Amino acid sequence: PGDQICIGYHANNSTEQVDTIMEKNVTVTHAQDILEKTHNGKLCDLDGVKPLILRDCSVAGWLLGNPMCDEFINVPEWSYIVEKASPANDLCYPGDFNNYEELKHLLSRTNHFEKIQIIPKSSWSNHDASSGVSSACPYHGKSSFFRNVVWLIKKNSAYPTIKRSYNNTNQEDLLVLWGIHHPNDAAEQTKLYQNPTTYISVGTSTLNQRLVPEIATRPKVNGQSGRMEFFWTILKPNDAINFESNGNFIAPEYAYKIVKKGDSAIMKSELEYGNCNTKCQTPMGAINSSMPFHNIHPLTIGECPKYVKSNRLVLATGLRNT
Amino acid sequence: PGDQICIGYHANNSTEQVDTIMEKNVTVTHAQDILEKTHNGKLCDLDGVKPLILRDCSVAGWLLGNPMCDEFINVPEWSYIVEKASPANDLCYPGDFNNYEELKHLLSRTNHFEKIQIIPKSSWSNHDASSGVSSACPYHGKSSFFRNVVWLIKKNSAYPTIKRSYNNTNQEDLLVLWGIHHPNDAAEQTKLYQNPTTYISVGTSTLNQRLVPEIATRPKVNGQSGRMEFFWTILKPNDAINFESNGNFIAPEYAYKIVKKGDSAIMKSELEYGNCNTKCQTPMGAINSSMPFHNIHPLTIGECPKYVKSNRLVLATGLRNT
Amino acid sequence: GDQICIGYHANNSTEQVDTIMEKNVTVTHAQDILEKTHNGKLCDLDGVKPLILRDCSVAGWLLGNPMCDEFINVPEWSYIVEKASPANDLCYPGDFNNYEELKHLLSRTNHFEKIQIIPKSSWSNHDASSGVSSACPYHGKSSFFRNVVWLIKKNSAYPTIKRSYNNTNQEDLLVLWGIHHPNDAAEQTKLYQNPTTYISVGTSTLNQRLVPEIATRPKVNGQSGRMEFFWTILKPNDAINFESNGNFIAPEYAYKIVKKGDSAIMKSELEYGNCNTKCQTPMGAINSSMPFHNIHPLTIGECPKYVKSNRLVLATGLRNT
Amino acid sequence: GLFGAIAGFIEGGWQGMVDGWYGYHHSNEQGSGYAADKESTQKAIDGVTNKVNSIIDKMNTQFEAVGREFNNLERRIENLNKKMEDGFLDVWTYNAELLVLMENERTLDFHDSNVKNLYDKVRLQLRDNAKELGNGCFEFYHKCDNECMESVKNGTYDYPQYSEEARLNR
Amino acid sequence: GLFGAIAGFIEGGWQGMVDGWYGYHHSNEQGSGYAADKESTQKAIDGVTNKVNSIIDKMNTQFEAVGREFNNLERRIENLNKKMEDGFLDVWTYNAELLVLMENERTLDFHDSNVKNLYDKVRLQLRDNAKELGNGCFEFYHKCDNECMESVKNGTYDYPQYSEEARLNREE
Amino acid sequence: GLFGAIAGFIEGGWQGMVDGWYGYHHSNEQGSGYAADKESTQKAIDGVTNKVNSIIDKMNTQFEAVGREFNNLERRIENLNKKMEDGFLDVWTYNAELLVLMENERTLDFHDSNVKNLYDKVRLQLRDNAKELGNGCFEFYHKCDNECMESVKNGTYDYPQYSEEARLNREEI
Ligand SMILES: *[C@@H]1O[C@H](CO)[C@@H](O)[C@H](O)[C@H]1NC(C)=O
Ligand SMILES: *[C@@H]1O[C@H](CO)[C@@H](O)[C@H](O)[C@H]1NC(C)=O
Ligand SMILES: *[C@@H]1O[C@H](CO)[C@@H](O)[C@H](O)[C@H]1NC(C)=O
Repeated sequence: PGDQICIGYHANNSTEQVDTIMEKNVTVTHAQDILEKTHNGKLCDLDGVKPLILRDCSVAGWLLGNPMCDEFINVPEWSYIVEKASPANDLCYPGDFNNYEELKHLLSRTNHFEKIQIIPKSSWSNHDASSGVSSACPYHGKSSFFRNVVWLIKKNSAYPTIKRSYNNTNQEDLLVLWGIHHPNDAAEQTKLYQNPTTYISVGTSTLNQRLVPEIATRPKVNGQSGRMEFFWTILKPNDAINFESNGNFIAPEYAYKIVKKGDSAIMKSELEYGNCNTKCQTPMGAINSSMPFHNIHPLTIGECPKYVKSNRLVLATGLRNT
Repeated sequence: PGDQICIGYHANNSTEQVDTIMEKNVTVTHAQDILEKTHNGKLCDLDGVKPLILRDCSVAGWLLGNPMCDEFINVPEWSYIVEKASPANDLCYPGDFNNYEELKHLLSRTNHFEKIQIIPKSSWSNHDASSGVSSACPYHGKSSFFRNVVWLIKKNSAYPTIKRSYNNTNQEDLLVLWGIHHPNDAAEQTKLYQNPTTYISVGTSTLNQRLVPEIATRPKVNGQSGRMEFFWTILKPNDAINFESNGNFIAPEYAYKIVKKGDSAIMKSELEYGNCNTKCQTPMGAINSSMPFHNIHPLTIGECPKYVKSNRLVLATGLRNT
Repeated sequence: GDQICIGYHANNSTEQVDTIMEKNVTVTHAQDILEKTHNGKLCDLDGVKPLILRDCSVAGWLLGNPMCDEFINVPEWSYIVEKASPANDLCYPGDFNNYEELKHLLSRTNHFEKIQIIPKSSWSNHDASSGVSSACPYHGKSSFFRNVVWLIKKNSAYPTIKRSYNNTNQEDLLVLWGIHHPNDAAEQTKLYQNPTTYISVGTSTLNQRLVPEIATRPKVNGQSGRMEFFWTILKPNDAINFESNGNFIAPEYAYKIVKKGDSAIMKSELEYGNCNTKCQTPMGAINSSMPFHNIHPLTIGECPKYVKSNRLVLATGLRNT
Repeated sequence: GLFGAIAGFIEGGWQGMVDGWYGYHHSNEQGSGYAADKESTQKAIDGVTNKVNSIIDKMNTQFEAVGREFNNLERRIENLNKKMEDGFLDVWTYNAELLVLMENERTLDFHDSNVKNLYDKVRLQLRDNAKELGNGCFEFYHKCDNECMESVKNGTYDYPQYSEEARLNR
Repeated sequence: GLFGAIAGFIEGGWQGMVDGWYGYHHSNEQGSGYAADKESTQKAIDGVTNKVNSIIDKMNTQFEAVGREFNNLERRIENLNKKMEDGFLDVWTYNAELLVLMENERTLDFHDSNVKNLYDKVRLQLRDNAKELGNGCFEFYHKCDNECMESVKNGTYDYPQYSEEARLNREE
Repeated sequence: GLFGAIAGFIEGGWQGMVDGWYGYHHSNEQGSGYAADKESTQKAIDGVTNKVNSIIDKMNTQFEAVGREFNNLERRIENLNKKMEDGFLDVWTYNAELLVLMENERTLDFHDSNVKNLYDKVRLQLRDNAKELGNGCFEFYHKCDNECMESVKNGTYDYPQYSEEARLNREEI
């Protein structure tokens, strides 16, 4: 006569908590954390492709060939590029890199740079190629210079007009670099290039420039009172570049085949290579997670969870615990 | 003894489906679609006002007067402007247009250009205003040039200094265009202009420029190693433009009165005129809809529904169906 | 006989909220969360007074327009107030190079202190006294910018200028200079003797050359000539080098950046309201407890969050009877 | 559903009620038939209509993409322009999709609640003068004519009227 | 509303109950009187308070517009700047207006639900010891003094204690 | 809760019922025990799984920040870049956090609603044949064997076939 059926619900030992609009820290029977909060603190390979870690070199230092940056004289295909906040080795000889940030961006659209010789250094018959060095650009305690460009000096009190051409007879776009030397005074202009009134003219199918050296005394930087200014162009397959100059010309020697284009990045990180592999990389370390969210760093590359700024994101799946 | 009343709800033969956060594809009894997924595939007038379709010409081709753009010699009021991704008829004589993107943006805030003559071709009595033509700009097999600008040559082996000015006494802002020619060598400089060292100077009450040609050795583009650089300014009512030059000057002949400013756009599309009317236009076609949303294309003009990336947007009005 | 009834509150209130499904619902208790009220005044921010430029523009102030002497020496500010179109800007007509970029730097500054970097009397080979214009009058007398010097040839000659200033101070330095653009070749020789001039400026990071651009131009403020002004930030221990054979508008005074911080350039026609606030808009100050306001998007200080709506009311009670 | 009425204790809907969303079905001596509850249906129409309008109105201040052009030395700002415009497109696509989803569920629950409230309106009106079958129907403990059946649809049903007949039957 | 209690089977609110949001009116031998239910009123105050603070907290980290200027050859980026700023402005306006709307409907229903729950708490305590009027009121089949009324409000009403007395009075 | 069942008219949950989220406790002449209602439990698991998935799917197109670099002459644009990226980052942070808060509330109500529906499912299936105890339990006015117990758990109960002995006991009790 005391037969009964009761209706009830699950309860358990769970301590996991969630929030609602109206109540905080509600204990529930089941819950799903959807936020990843950890990383391995290391710069890894991205799907089996090693990044380019420039260490103490900046991009300019790498591309122009600062003699301190000999590690990167020939670089293999990369997945991403890592640069420090303040690289030590930039323009050893002081000056300016024209449109540097635009080149940085193009570089983030690239995976591989194949270096090729376009104007051999032994090819300068009527100009001194070998004595264009500086204490501002030391190598092994000895005066040197950027490896990829040539600082031509007068030969036997003569600097004849240079007329050189190069045809891009390759199948890829070619990054070409050159520069100009701005001397400190009229006396340094004579001693280096003989002619007092000089120029550099550069022409491609899309480029037209005529540079005149700016002779002026500027504060010493790495011992140097003069400056150098660098320029770059993308030369398309079958287009030619023509140089003409009677002084102050920093000629190219090596250029870069853009052999592979794709989704790359310049990461700003003080970290170094971590000998690991990952599918998701941040500037702070790599992520290995099935979570839909993370709060490590906003700037990621690869197949990543979606970045959020919360400390906690826990979804209720079960019910209010007893 | 068996009298009855029952509480019940509607059911019908509707197969319209909605989604919820917990259940997808719920068959509902009344629904409302709020997304337009359809367009007519044509370019039309906006409220009776015809667009300017540039066909195979570009904005620069139109405004400079490329010989191959005579269809746009005098253009009526437009609603929007349509341009192809790669118009064939641009700068017939190779070179660049200075601040081209800013000019296009100003164009997108305009509906009506009226072309007026400011410096008659006949007024050049000490310069050659007839032989400034090129095989880079052919028309019916004859060497020509841009229609709105005059390429001035030396006459009787002489190029006297030019001093010309124009006061804008019209009620409207004036778009004034001019250029400079960069030859490929010092020989070409003398043959065209006589004077070895040249300039073009231009001054309004706000503008101050002095241009100097930059000689370099360049590949041929449309058969020409030379280059032309074009410039522009807005001439305010009651302001004057003063030109001075001793060579390399590409002088204005015609300018444009900005007679109507308003909402406009430079639409990028490979389509052409469809002989229709609409209130809402996309680069893919026109929309005729009472709907609040569409997913056709983000870049619209006129009274349009709001754009979303969705495939289906269906709102439940009725209840769950049996 | 005995009874118990269950029911709810009701009151006299007429306050109203909206739902998705019903507008204008009367409730017993509601909470407004939106400020619509400002005081219409430009006040101090946490007791720090703003810099109110009156009829002077930022350019007028920094260059030393003869009509802006009220601002030759300026104390620490909270924020800066500039009119939409000030009368006292570039008295001698021309341009301020990178002006907008300079204003942005100012919005990250609270304190400028003026110092002399090149004394006006140090120009022995150059006329430093006759570079004055009717375009920049003081009383009704021909004058010029105060912080910058217009050098003219001396004894029919203009020898090459070579100067160097070392920033021995602990603070960054705002350095200003200029170039004059004459109207014709004849004026060049008249003012500077040399036909082909240049100005070279150098720091350890800045490397620029200026060349005059001669052109025929309409009169602005009675002048067909133009002046273009340039600036740079000189870091502590860095030096600046000037080199010129003409057209140079030399610095005399520069600005020590003594305090960097959060600031703004506020566009407002209003003037000082002798008040103090925690939150300031270009239309007035906000004194509020609310989390939202709709006064103006551009604010400074501890402010509620700007929203465009005209009403925001949260229901707290229930449906009234 | 949340209120356990639609496809709950009332297993299905009626094809025979073309009159509205919610209503009644009566069986007595005079005959049988369907009828929609006028007041109940009209309130639910007003609510849904308002919801649809609130949804559209709130979206009238959406982001409008404008085409911009850049040269090939302006690739950084071009990229920034693209990312920002796509950003707002994505944000508003999310807002629209989520709002529709969430309010669909509320619309379904809203109808469920209206049926539940209609059933309770009848139950509290009839008290013990009728039997609760547990399927949405009420069997009367007295004979209720068509005039009596309209009094329950109208709300004004007299309980101290049929108190006698129903009392002695149980 | 959604739960059928407020403006439903209880047709109106009580002007005479100033003590709280929900409560009771009881009339026995010792006179009538309004009284608030403290357990459910405090629960509602706590809920509503938390909701308000939650809305304000979600909006403390929200877009702040900064003034930037441009020259006449920088129209594209000036147009971009303006469009960027107005865009976040509109997005945050939308979020705030929509949050307020959605929560207001929920606050209303929350109250409705509390009222019904309070009513059911009494109904499930009393069972057949009282008659269910059908308008939120219960007629006692026995005599219920002030201390008995308090056990109803306390949630400690002793059903077995009064069931026999209720059974007999009812059967008449 | 919104539906008055979980921590409501049913005071606490059962540590003894590990078979699912909602269910029954029976007690008769042949022993007592716990059994979960598989149907309503599965109905709830599917709803929750789908809710989790649609939350994840709706964030699939959220803002992805790209690092850009600017020089000392591009401070306005560098500042524009930072405020816009942080802008989308704050927006999506709000969307994620607010959606989880709102749905967490709706989930707890969902479970509450389901317990209340299951309770009502039995309630109307028993009619007066049994007695509402007011705590989630029904006391039968008749003998209810294990197959009678699994009759209401299966959802297929005979009200008329039991109304005989039930009415007899109820009239006397
Ligand atoms: C919620 O509980 C946590 C314990 O993890 C505590 O840190 C936090 O302060 C609590 N928050 C509130 C609002 O009580
Ligand atoms: C919903 O069913 C429809 C059938 O038209 C189909 O479009 C959709 O993919 C189905 N979705 C799911 C989630 O079952
Ligand atoms: C709400 O009531 C106000 C009273 O001030 C009125 O102005 C407004 O039109 C009403 N809105 C609607 C949607 O009825």
